[PDB]
Amino acid sequence: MLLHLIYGPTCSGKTDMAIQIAQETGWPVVALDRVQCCPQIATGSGRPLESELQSTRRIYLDSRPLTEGILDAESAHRRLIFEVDWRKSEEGLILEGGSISLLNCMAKSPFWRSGFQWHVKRLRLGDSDAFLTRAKQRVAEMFAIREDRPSLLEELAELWNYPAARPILEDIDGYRCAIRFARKHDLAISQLPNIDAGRHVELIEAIANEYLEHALSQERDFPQWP
Repeated sequence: MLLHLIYGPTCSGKTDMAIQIAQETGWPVVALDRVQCCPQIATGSGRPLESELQSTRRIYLDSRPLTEGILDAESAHRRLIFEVDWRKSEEGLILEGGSISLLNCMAKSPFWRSGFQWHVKRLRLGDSDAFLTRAKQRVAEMFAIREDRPSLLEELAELWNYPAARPILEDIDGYRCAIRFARKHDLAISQLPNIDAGRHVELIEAIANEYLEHALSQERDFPQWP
């Protein structure tokens, strides 16, 4: 059984790749991503729309209440193992994502060293400049209003009533920014939605940069693959 593995920084179009290979192939893509295991921040954590899914399968290491904490590294890993393991008689899987801690566990761990073949594919952050162009567009998306999906701001809105959420939202990329930036300009999170079109662009531009930095750490902390 084949592990097509795809990883890299935060906006390298990994997902869409996986969706393609998943389409041509009929495989499920497992998501290598702690944060995205919290469907109450679907959008903000970067889960694709169900319509962007193209009828393929995307599998999450688990699914849990923001307030139960972001799934810690180790479990994700044991979880991974299992999700891969009980499918071992299918043809291949895709494994796709950007969790640093998850890939290092892969790298160090004995499970993965045997039993399968690989088709690893690693994307690298290219120029800063063109990353922010991408990131900006991508955030704009997450800010788009829509019948199917809450937006980034709204996930934060709703979720900002329950107080145990707040130190976790402060910890997760994009959200940190959203808070720090309302606390900057003295609005309440609940209001971020109606941020007139001027301050909109900074707040976009801001996240864009928050990601940029992340990208940048993913870069210096990924492992490279055997």
